[PDB]
Amino acid sequence: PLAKDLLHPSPEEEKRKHKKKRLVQSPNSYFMDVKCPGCYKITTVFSHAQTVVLCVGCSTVLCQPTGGKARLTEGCSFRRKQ
Amino acid sequence: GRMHAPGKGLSQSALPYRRSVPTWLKLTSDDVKEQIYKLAKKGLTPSQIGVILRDSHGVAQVRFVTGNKILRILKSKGLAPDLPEDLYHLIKKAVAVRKHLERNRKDKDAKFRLILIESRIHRLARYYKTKRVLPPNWKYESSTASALV
Amino acid sequence: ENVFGVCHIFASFNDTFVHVTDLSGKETICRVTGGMKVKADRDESSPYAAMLAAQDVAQRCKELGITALHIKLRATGGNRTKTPGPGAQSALRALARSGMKIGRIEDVTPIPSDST
Amino acid sequence: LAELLTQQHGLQCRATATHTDVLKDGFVFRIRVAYQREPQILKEVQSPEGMISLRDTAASLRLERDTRQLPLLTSALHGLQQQHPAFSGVARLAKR
Amino acid sequence: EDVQGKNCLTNFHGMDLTRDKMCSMVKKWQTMIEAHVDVKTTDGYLLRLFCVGFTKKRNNQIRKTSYAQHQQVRQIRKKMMEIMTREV
Amino acid sequence: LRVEVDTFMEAYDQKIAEEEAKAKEEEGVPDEEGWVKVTRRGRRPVLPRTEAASLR
Amino acid sequence: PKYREAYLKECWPLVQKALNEHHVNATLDLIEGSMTVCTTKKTFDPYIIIRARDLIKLLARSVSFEQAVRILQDDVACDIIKIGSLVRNKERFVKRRQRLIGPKGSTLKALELLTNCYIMVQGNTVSAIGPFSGLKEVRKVVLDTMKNIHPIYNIKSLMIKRELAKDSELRSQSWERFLPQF
RNA sequence: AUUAAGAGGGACGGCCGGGGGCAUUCGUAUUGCGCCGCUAGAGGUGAAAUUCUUGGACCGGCGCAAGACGGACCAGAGCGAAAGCAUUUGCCAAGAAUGUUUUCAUUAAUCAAGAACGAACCGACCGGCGAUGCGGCGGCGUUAUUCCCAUGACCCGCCGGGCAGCUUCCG
Ligand SMILES: [Mg+2]
Ligand SMILES: [Mg+2]
Ligand SMILES: [Mg+2]
Ligand SMILES: [Mg+2]
Ligand SMILES: [Mg+2]
Ligand SMILES: [Mg+2]
Ligand SMILES: [Zn+2]
Repeated sequence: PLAKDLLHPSPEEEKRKHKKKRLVQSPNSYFMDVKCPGCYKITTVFSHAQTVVLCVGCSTVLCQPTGGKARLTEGCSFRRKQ
Repeated sequence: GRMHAPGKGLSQSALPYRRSVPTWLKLTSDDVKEQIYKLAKKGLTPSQIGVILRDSHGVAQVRFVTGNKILRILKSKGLAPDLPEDLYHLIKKAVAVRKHLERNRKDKDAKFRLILIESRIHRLARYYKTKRVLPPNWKYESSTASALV
Repeated sequence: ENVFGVCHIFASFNDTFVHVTDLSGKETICRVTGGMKVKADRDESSPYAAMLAAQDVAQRCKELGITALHIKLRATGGNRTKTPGPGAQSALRALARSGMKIGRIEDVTPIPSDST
Repeated sequence: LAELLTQQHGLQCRATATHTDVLKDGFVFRIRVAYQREPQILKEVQSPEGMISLRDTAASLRLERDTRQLPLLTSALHGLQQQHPAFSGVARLAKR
Repeated sequence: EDVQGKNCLTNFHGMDLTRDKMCSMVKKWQTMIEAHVDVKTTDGYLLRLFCVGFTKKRNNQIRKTSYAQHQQVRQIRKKMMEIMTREV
Repeated sequence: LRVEVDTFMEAYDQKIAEEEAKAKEEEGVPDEEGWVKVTRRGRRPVLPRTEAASLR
Repeated sequence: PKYREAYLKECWPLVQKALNEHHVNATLDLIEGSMTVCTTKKTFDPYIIIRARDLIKLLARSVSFEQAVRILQDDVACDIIKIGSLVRNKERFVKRRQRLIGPKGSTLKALELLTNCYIMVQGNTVSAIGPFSGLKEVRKVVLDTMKNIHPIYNIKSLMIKRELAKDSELRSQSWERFLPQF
């Protein structure tokens, strides 16, 4: 087999492995800022959301829960956080 | 290593190394607690309360922000559930299967599935008795189970 | 133009039937089997017996003005064989020898879908 | 449609932006070509707040009547005359 | 239906597809979906129609099997019933 | 009539083509302040901004 | 089938030559994976297309070209027997199919000599070509093996039927006693 | 007491399957019956013989009824603890895997006894390569398109858990 150093894996190796099989566990989900159309208030939404997200100001449906990542509505703008 | 399934699943949550709250989080420890109280007053399970906070308010972990677990916070305010959540959900499943099984005499599979659910109920009941959550006289009866939940 | 008919040729290993009806197949014109021509049970399905059966029917259609035939070749079907009998070829050939015009040929052997 | 009709069957056809008039056997017919999703397109109303909705419109209602509702009744009443031959006389006398 | 003095006047009674053509379409590495509907015409005629379809392999496809899942088959079947119903 | 129909159709199509060509350049490509615009032209299906879909 | 596409491609020039003698056209459609036979106006024999239909069916069943075109002669007929539906169990079907061919193909060859018919076992079908009396015997014996009666009984039965044939006497008299009994 | 196990239990999300139960429905074949047309035979064999026929057998047409069965599509594919599971639609309950920065916090494994169900070379021996079935992630391009219903088909890379092959390594 190809030689791999367990102490210093390359960045592309550890990004490819399963989240539980890395040296240290690290989730692949994240939080994002979404700006709905109609009113430009900013809402924080989890990427793998399981519930419909409604704007606090205008009560517009932002995202729909799916099997994996939540699907956003058309016309929205999203920013990865951190 | 599922108890009643030969396959071994690996799908689960993996917590990050960091235990510190994010800088963007504009909610305080006190503010989150009243959101928990309002969701509980609506009639939501603590597992479901954590889901709502994660999805909309950006609360990745309630324990990291407030310093206490969700169930411990609810007990302090007095919003303590009558029965443990996992036990209550398991008893709820048994009643629904039993109710269906009365109208379908020939359903052998539902009979077999009923045994497995009752086996988990008995095992969990003994463990909770050891932890003194339940009084040492609580028993699970098929007729009583409907009144229990 | 041509006056058309429908010719049913059942070709079993035991016997050969040639049967001619109208276009709808409900009115019978002429029907001769292999047993009518040969006075022996061995040769009822023989090709020679079928040739005599075809010749008798073919001349009968002539006096009625029938000039062309449609052909339905059929075997015993069912659980048994789906191969046309020996009488199928000679009776088919003899029909063309008499001058009968040949239209379309089609196999109407009953083919089961679910085995018994 | 008018160009092909006069070439293949030698019929007098006049092309208009909304219809085609065809003369056959002494009768004059007016042919209208319709598109299925056109009433849906007429119902598109983008709102100022930023949402595109579907609302009924007088123009949208009119096109649905001439191309969908009107042919149905004409076909429905035509079949009724077959069972009752006296329907035609009563209706025409009623209009008169 | 009626006879008018040496002129048998007929009407449509039914329709069917030939055996050889029917056998030829049914191939081995594809899925076949079938449906049937009972629809009454405007003039009172009641009909039963049968429809059959086969999945198509794409030009650039490399996978040898072109198979449709169960829900896609039912969705295909549901559209087939609605179209035949509406067109009669 | 044919010339005007052709001319209106001749004028119409580049505007559709110009919008498509402009959209394909703008797909992805986050701008300043890091906003990314959700479009139908990506590979992930997205919820349409329609009243009917919102009620569903 | 797909595995038959390769063989048919090189032997297609030959079969079109064979059919052109009787003025019947054939086409090997590669995309659809089908073989099609159709008559023409030059053809004068109506029955040859029925024989032409049989030829393409045998080739689809992996029958060799030399044996396949042999049925074009009037004296030879053909019969394809489907045996897959007989047994639900696949393991039983494989075992009884192997019993039919026998050790080294002896039982298959012994049946082939007695019947004077060419028999080939491929997949869930057995293809037989030869005289009409022969094809009747093959269907009786081959179907019988799937019914869990050993082939050696019918093969030995055919041999005893053969020896009585040479005997001119007692032809009218029944052979029930002479036939072997369990 | 702390953490939240590539230990386990539960909830949540969209899917998936000849898994099970209740109704519902269609399809040929075969058999029997009713009527019409025609007239000496039909069936079976190696050859015959039992049988059916002028009160019409067999064959050709139309319709009705009954009992089974569910081809081709159908694959070393899928599902179920095993035995086992194949037309359509509606209903009831259950489940695997995947996704999860959700929840509880050791609640676990193997097992005589006991209980439910039950046709008719060798060893947890690290790995690799191709396909294949389901779920998810990312992508240059084609192909359709969404009133409702619906958001896919194909190609490429990657992650898991399965059904199996070809190979190696260790005891
Ligand atoms: Mg899970
Ligand atoms: Mg864990
Ligand atoms: Mg679930
Ligand atoms: Mg389902
Ligand atoms: Mg299902
Ligand atoms: Mg996939
Ligand atoms: Zn808003």
